[PDB]
Amino acid sequence: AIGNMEQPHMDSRIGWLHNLGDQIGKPYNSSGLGGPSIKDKY
Repeated sequence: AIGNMEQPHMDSRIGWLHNLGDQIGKPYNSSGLGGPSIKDKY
């Protein structure tokens, strides 16, 4: 009967870089800055 597997319980979550990718969007790796309006204004 498993249940307390070696999961991120008392270790860490990490993967932050593996989260922002979906939050913003990585269709073909094109930076991930916060300012679409600007980047488009110039």
